[PDB]
This record gives sequence, C-alpha cells and structure tokens, in this order.
Amino acid sequence: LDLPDPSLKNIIDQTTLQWVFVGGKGGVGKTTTSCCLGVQLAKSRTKVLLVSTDPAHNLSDAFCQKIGREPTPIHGFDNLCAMEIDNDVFGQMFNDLQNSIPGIDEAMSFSELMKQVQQLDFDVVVFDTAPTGHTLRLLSFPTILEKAFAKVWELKDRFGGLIGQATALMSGGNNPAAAQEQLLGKLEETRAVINKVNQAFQDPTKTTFVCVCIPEFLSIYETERLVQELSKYGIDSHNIVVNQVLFPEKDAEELSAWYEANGATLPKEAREICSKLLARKRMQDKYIGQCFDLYGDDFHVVLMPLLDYEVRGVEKLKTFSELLVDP
Amino acid sequence: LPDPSLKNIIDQTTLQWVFVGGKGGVGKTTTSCCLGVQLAKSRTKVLLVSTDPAHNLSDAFCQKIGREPTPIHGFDNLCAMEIDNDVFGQMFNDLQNSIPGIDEAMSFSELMKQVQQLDFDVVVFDTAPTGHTLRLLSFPTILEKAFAKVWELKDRFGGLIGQATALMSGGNNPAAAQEQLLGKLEETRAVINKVNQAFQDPTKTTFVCVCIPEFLSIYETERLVQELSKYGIDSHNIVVNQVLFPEKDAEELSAWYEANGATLPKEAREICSKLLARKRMQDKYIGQCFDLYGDDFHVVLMPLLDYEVRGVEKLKTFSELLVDP
Ligand SMILES: Nc1ncnc2c1ncn2[C@@H]1O[C@H](COP(=O)(O)OP(=O)(O)O)[C@@H](O)[C@H]1O
Ligand SMILES: Nc1ncnc2c1ncn2[C@@H]1O[C@H](COP(=O)(O)OP(=O)(O)O)[C@@H](O)[C@H]1O
Ligand SMILES: [Mg+2]
Ligand SMILES: [Mg+2]
Repeated sequence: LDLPDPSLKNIIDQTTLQWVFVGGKGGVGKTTTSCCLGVQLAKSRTKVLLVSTDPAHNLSDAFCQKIGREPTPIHGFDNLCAMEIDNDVFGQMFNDLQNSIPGIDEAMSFSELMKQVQQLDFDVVVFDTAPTGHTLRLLSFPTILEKAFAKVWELKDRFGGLIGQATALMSGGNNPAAAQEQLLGKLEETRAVINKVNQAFQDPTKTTFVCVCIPEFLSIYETERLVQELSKYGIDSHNIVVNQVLFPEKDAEELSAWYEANGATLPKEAREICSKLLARKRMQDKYIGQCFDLYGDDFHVVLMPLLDYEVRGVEKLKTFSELLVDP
Repeated sequence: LPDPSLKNIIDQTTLQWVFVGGKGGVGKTTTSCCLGVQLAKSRTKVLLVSTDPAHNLSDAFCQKIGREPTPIHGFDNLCAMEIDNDVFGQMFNDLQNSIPGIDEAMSFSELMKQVQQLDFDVVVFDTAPTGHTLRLLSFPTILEKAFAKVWELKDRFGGLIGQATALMSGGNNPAAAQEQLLGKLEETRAVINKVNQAFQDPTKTTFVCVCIPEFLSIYETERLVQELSKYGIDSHNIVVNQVLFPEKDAEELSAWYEANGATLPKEAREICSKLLARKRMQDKYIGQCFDLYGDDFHVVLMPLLDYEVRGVEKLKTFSELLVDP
C-alpha cells in the first residue's frame, strides 16, 4: 500500500505550525505524546512551550521535574519550557450567570490562558489537553458565550423595571444598570479573545490536532467523537497515534502459526501466557484494522509499542519521541 | 390586602410540598423550620428536607440531624433530614460532560423517590440559594436534552458500537451499555415527570420566597418568582426577614433625631444615626416589595432580632410571629 507515513514527522516538517493540540481519552498517552512532540520540536524551532490543562500534574511526573504555573525550562534543553495549569451588584449578576450558563467560567479561564500564552511569545505550543469529554466542551465555547449573552439580554428585558428603580437608590459602585453593562463588556472581552483564537485554530497552517488512542473500543470511540467534533468546528486533524500496541512488529498470523505448531512443547505456564498474549494480539489487530478503516486514507496512523516501564524521564521521552517521528 | 402571615399555608390542608427559597443568609432555614413546627400542629406527620449544601439544619435545631428522617427533640410528628474498561461508566461520564446538570437531576430524582416513599403528609424543602433552585426548576429540560444527546450519539456511532459489540463477547456489550444508559435516563425522567406534575398543581405545591429589605435579595426574589411563574409553579407568600423594627416607620424617628440629635451623648447619637439610616434604606426596599407583590402575595414582615434563631424555643416564638402576627 501507499499511505501517509506512519509517524508524526509531518508535524515537525510543517514549520509554520503555532498550536499543536494532543487529545484522547484518559490513560492513552496524551501527556507522553505531548512531551515527545515538544522534545522533537525543540530541535528545529527557536522556542517551544508545553501547556498542560489536564487537571492533575502529570507533566512534572513525565519530565521527572517540578513544573510551575509559568514557563519552566526543562533540564537538558535550552529552548523547551513547560507549564502546568489547574452589596456588589456586578458580583451577584456574574454569580447568577455562572449558575445559569454552565461552562462560562471555563470559557473565561481559557480566554485568560490564551491571552497569557499569546503574550509569552513562543514559536510553537503543544497542548496536553484534558480527556476527550472536557475538550469537546472547550470546542463548544462559542455556543456557551452566545447563550450567556442571550441570558444577560433576557435578564435586562425581564427586570429592567426593578433595575432602573434601584439605580436611583444605591450610589457609588453599585448601579445595577452599570453592573449589567459591565457584565456584557466582560462577556464581550471573552468572546473577542476566543474569536481571534478560533480564527487561528481553523487555519491548518497554524493549528492541528493529534488524536491518541489504544487498540480498544472505548479509546477508538472517543477518538471518533473527537475527530468528528473537530471536523464540525473546522479544526484540522491528520494524525492518529495508536499507543501501547503489543509488539507492533510481528504479525498475528506468524505467531498463531508458531503457537499452533509448538504450543504443546512448552510448559503449561508458558503455554498459557503465550495463548493469552496471542488472544490480546488478535483483539488489538481487530481494533487497529478498525482504525485503518476510519482513518489512514486521510490520517497518519502511528503505531507505538507497549513498554514494560513508564515513559518518565528525559532519556526515555527522547527514545519514545524518536519512535514517534521515524519508526 | 392578603393577611401578612403564612397562615394560608396552614389553612390549605391539601399542600403536599412547601418549598422555601431565597438568597443566602436571608432566613430560608429559619422559615423552613418554623413552617415545619407550625404544620406539625395541624398535620399528622411533617418532614423537613434540606437540600442546602451546608448542614444548617443541625445548627438551626441545635441537634445533629441525620441523613434520613430524624425526629426532633420535643416533637412527636416532626422529622428532619439533611442531604449530601467500563463502557457504561464511560458513556455516563461523556453524558455528564456533554449535558452539565444531569447528575444533579438524577440526585434530585432519587431524593424525590425516597421522600415520596417515606409517606408524609407534608414536606418542607429548605432549598439551596436561588441560583441552584432555578436549575432545579430546569431539570426536566436537562433530562430531555440528555435523552436527545444519547440518541444522537446512538445514531452517529451505531456502526462503531455494533462492530465492537460483535468483537467483545459476553458482557461489556457497548450497545447494551447504551440501552442501559437510556433506561437509566427513562427511570429518572419518569420520577421527575411525576414530581413536576405535582409541582404544577397549586393544590399540592407552593413556594415561599424569603428576602430581606435589600436590593440584591429583592432582585433574586423577583428572579425566582418569575421563574416559578414560567414553570407553572405557584407562589403567593413573600417573607421579608430581618426587618428593623417593622412596627414603626422611619418618619417618626427621623423627626425625633433631627430635632434632638445634638442633645445625645456621642455613643447614643452615633448608634441612633446608624439605626435611622438603615431604617430609611430598609423602608425604601420594603416599599419596593409592596410595589412588586402585595396585590397577589401574602407579605410577612419579620423583625430583626439580636440573637440567632437557633434552638427549639427560638423557632417556636419565630413561628408564632410567622403564622399569626
Ligand atoms: N507506549 C507505552 N508503553 C507503556 N507505557 C506507556 C506508553 N505510553 C505511556 N505509557 C505510560 O502510561 C501512563 C499513562 O500515560 P499518559 O501519557 O499519562 O496518558 P494520558 O496523558 O493520556 O492520561 C504513563 O505513566 C506512561 O508512562
Ligand atoms: N429575624 C431574624 N433576626 C435575627 N437573626 C436571624 C433572623 N432570621 C434568621 N436569623 C439568623 O440568620 C442566620 C441565617 O439564617 P438562615 O435561616 O440560615 O438563612 P438561609 O438558610 O437563607 O441562609 C441564622 O443563623 C439565623 O439564626
Ligand atoms: Mg494528560
Ligand atoms: Mg441555610
């Protein structure tokens, strides 16, 4: 067959990329893939930043080094930084909006993060995103903002009488109408930031998504959810990383023939372990064929081997990254 | 105008659920406990349920209150209660991430089922602050949206789900897990449909809105009243709590102070001026309350006291003021 190269080298080749998002469900290897992409990009690019919005602090455990809320340089690199991230009328109206429109706080946090990152001045940013479910809401942010605007408008419409009647009483910093206009302005600031950011995100020159999974149903199902959602929102993805593949080198036909020929020559325990490993290989192959049915025409499908050790520490990450970019 | 008491709540012997709402700190818990104490007289069995996040019921009654009906010391028929790989788990987590509030709707569904099977004559609900109670009102919409989401996912990924069902044998069937999630949504929706049908019946359900003579409290009260009206839920009782001497009008003390202020020692002068300023402000907001309501609502004015209304006797005296002024 001829197909895209089964590596992430196309990411390194596209030198114009400014945002690389790494997605997938929990435990498939998002953080490892992100760290390896950062290590590889640090070669050609002037400055590379890794941002983790996954709730835990997995970045520190990955690099075996404490990572701060602001760009922490990585030991062994000069141009690789990492960063991990977790009376008053206006206050009441803002609280009411937060309770009414779930997700507006996430949108404002993401807006603030984008402002801070875009002012940090880096050549490329790799985002270790949260598990798929949370990233899908991240994608829905424009709808969340539109509903928040509609709520504030409905609120003005429905309670203008009370708000105007109260404006005459309370002096100083508690004019209700001014508080409503200020809440509109904060929503407007958030929406403008997110619109500029989304314009950059819909440009395949600057932004692409790497989807990580493992050869099991739930991982591939969440990958398909993410791929379709990204396509819906015009965000480019052309890389699937299938992680933790049980020895991708050898073929199930080959080892099945060997086992059917030579199983009874093995002690019972070795025979049982070989049989279990073969069944696991067959199942994984079923799911990898499913991946190539869904993708492969339009995606670089990278197969990564299951290792005995956790991929922590700089040297391990470098070896894994080399497997990632040229197998 | 309607009588300035909550006696109409006691008179309507058909009431099954009385919800008490309002902003934080306005007196929801106090009013709920007092309504329960008063209802325990006419009704055979009365239950107080607290969905307020904190454990304020225990502090109110000065007694630890349990997760299931705890009888109240001094009462024979008044109980209170305070309230806190895997394909199915993954799909439910996806739904929780997609439809925020579905878990709250299911928790409320289970709570309502348990309450309806405890079989009480009347239940008084001390709700959480207004913002959360409004979402409670939106729960049926959230359930419909969750159903629609699971069906959209079923439609779009049926191919993948069935192809994986063919692979993994025995249990952990993804299609069965999706049908199981639909069935759990259906259970929840049936409970909440019964509950909402009871909520829209003024014979069985009414809302008491608590506020204080301040702008924000009245604003949240108006939000709550309009939301209840949208959803066909009855409210005809406003409790304005912590009123600074509700009997007298600020006019009298204003005339007295403007005449005789400088003849007072410094401390008396200062406290009198502070009290007068607060009373003037409170009177503006109480006039606002009577503008908004009073035509259609029983407006109960309750005095601000020096002590916190904790303990059974405090609750009894406050309840007497609440139902017969
Ligand atoms: N190819 C692999 N083989 C063996 N273990 C791996 C592999 N890739 C990642 N791991 C380990 O699995 C754990 C989960 O990986 P991580 O990148 O944290 O996943 P995620 O970020 O998607 O939750 C990590 O401790 C990592 O060391
Ligand atoms: N009329 C009143 N005078 C003085 N204190 C009061 C009055 N009503 C309530 N309190 C006190 O104010 C506090 C808040 O009341 P609570 O019923 O807990 O409000 P909510 O439940 O709405 O937050 C309680 O400690 C209560 O004892
Ligand atoms: Mg991660
Ligand atoms: Mg309370």
